[PDB]
Amino acid sequence: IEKKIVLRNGTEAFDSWEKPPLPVYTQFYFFNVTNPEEILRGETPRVEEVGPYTYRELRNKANIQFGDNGTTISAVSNKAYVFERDQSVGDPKIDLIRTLNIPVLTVIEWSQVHFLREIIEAMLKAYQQKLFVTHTVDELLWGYKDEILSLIHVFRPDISPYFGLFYEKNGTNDGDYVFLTGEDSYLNFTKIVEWNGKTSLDWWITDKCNMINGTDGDSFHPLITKDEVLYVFPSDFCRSVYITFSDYESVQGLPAFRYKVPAEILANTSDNAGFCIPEGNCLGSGVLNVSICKNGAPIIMSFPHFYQADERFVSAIEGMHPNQEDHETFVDINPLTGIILKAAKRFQINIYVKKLDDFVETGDIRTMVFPVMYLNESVHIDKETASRLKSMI
Ligand SMILES: *[C@@H]1O[C@H](CO)[C@@H](O[C@@H]2O[C@H](CO)[C@@H](O[C@@H]3O[C@H](CO)[C@@H](O)[C@H](O[C@H]4O[C@H](CO)[C@@H](O)[C@H](O)[C@@H]4O[C@@H]4O[C@H](CO)[C@@H](O)[C@H](O)[C@H]4NC(C)=O)[C@@H]3O)[C@H](O)[C@H]2NC(C)=O)[C@H](O)[C@H]1NC(C)=O
Ligand SMILES: *[C@@H]1O[C@H](CO)[C@@H](O[C@@H]2O[C@H](CO)[C@@H](O[C@@H]3O[C@H](CO)[C@@H](O)[C@H](O[C@H]4O[C@H](CO)[C@@H](O)[C@H](O)[C@@H]4O)[C@@H]3O)[C@H](O)[C@H]2NC(C)=O)[C@H](O)[C@H]1NC(C)=O
Ligand SMILES: *[C@@H]1O[C@H](CO)[C@@H](O[C@@H]2O[C@H](CO)[C@@H](O[C@@H]3O[C@H](CO)[C@@H](O)[C@H](O)[C@@H]3O)[C@H](O)[C@H]2NC(C)=O)[C@H](O)[C@H]1NC(C)=O
Ligand SMILES: *[C@@H]1O[C@H](CO)[C@@H](O[C@@H]2O[C@H](CO)[C@@H](O)[C@H](O)[C@H]2NC(C)=O)[C@H](O)[C@H]1NC(C)=O
Ligand SMILES: *[C@@H]1O[C@H](CO)[C@@H](O[C@@H]2O[C@H](CO)[C@@H](O)[C@H](O)[C@H]2NC(C)=O)[C@H](O)[C@H]1NC(C)=O
Ligand SMILES: *[C@@H]1O[C@H](CO)[C@@H](O)[C@H](O)[C@H]1NC(C)=O
Ligand SMILES: *[C@@H]1O[C@H](CO)[C@@H](O)[C@H](O)[C@H]1NC(C)=O
Repeated sequence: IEKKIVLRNGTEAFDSWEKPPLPVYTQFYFFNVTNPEEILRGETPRVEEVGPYTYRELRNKANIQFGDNGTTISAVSNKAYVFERDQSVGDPKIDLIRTLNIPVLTVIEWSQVHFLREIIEAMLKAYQQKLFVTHTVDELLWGYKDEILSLIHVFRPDISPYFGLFYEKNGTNDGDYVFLTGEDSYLNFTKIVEWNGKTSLDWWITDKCNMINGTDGDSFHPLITKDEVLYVFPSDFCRSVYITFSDYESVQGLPAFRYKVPAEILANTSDNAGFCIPEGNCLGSGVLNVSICKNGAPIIMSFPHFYQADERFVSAIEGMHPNQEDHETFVDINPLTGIILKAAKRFQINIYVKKLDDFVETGDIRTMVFPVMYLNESVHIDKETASRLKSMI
């Protein structure tokens, strides 16, 4: 039967859930701020966009121990990145990107205390710290030592000196999971239950919001059918998300189910309500306040070029051009096995920024959600393993 797919030792199904066959590609795109001065003086930001910077991923999920008479399994998804100079636009070490200096933006919200605002302000004046800063693509991505964080270490050592969009994340995991193997049913295959032992999320408001649904996102149960809707829990995005059925496609050799990410997921609605930390005050349709799970930094997740978000957002930054073709997030699954064939995962990263009279560095700047960069986590199935799947099916 089609019940050949479960996590059990040695089986072809489980086999590659350990080391997957697929050359997954992550591509970074940065927003270069071309009129930083005027941004401060109060104009509308003008950005240019540089990318792709393409890394190839190495995925191995280790630290495995089974349990509960064979119905559960625990591991960590481990992930690393290899830079390809040919398939990227330029060299991440050579090329420069001018953009927000987040450590200062962060230590500014990190100060909720009046004497802290006072003192932490003194720092920026004396150290000659500006709001907009120029770094190398490699630096922003991976790490650079900031003059400001360097100090905070000498005081409050728990805080790391370095900063990078991904810092200390090359070769590490997104945390320790436990997946329900497909024994108890074919439906609960590679579904998630306990993440760091947390059987629900702590930091949203409503229980619905806090809940953990669906797979890790690299796979689904067999018999995916046109009507039914799929749940996914990407870690870096901080919430449980779901996809809907679009249409029938053929990718490489196989039949496929096109699944996009529907609008009702990121909008202002009674269902999505509990994701607004200000007790029911929402930022708008199409963005997320991730500032809780990002350590308290002013971070806003969104879709590339604000796609699916209230036009009032696309309006705030000139140089934004969302189109469904480039900026959506689809996935193409095999309706029988629940295997992912053609998939492109695209989300953005923004810093919430507004004027502050206490801090001279923020100047007259507009109150807005300000984009730093976005990425495409893609994948494509080659010819060699297309036949092998056509075989097994
Ligand atoms: C990861 O995510 C990013 C997106 O965020 C992807 O990068 C994008 O890739 C797109 C294509 O995959 C690029 O889009 C192209 O942009 C060109 C101009 O910049 C434009 O000329 C292209 O338009 C053609 O393709 C369309 C189909 O997409 C057609 O409808 C259109 O008419 C053009 O197609 C040709 O048309 C002529 C007639 O005019 C025909 O004679 C040709 O035969 C047609 N050829 C084809 C193939 O149709 C297209 O819009 C986009 O620029 C790029 N953006 C960035 C920022 O990188 C990544 O690819 C994605 N995944 C991976 C794995 O990289
Ligand atoms: C993102 O935007 C930023 C800001 O606009 C941009 O940074 C700038 O990059 C240029 C090069 O592309 C840097 O210009 C250099 O500056 C040094 C002095 O600081 C000069 O010595 C250099 O002179 C050369 O210029 C010509 C070649 O470019 C030659 O004719 C000449 O003989 C020299 O070889 C050069 O002008 C500039 O310093 C930065 N600006 C800042 C503030 O860092 C960045 O390049 C953009 N990124 C992308 C990917 O487009
Ligand atoms: C995104 O979410 C963050 C939380 O992660 C929001 O920050 C929170 O803002 C509220 C104000 O609505 C703060 O509440 C008040 O703080 C003061 C000072 O401590 C206190 O005396 C009041 O009683 C009240 O609790 C709250 O402190 C703050 N939370 C954190 C963790 O900083 C933020 O406003 C959201 N961003 C946007 C753009 O909406
Ligand atoms: C992330 O770490 C990996 C693994 O350490 C790096 O990839 C490899 O390791 C060294 C790096 O100097 C070199 O042998 C090659 O670059 C890689 N070899 C193999 C076999 O993969 C990778 O460079 C790191 N990525 C970043 C952006 O730092
Ligand atoms: C997590 O999963 C549950 C069930 O899949 C989602 O709650 C369902 O929501 C729909 C529409 O909101 C209702 O028609 C169902 O009755 C609900 N079922 C249950 C069991 O609650 C919940 O929305 C999901 N949460 C997130 C954050 O995705
Ligand atoms: C697994 O799916 C079946 C199908 O409805 C359900 O009976 C069972 O409760 C699911 N597992 C858990 C832990 O709920
Ligand atoms: C979101 O919608 C609710 C009513 O559905 C409204 O009370 C709230 O103020 C809205 N928030 C925004 C940011 O539009």
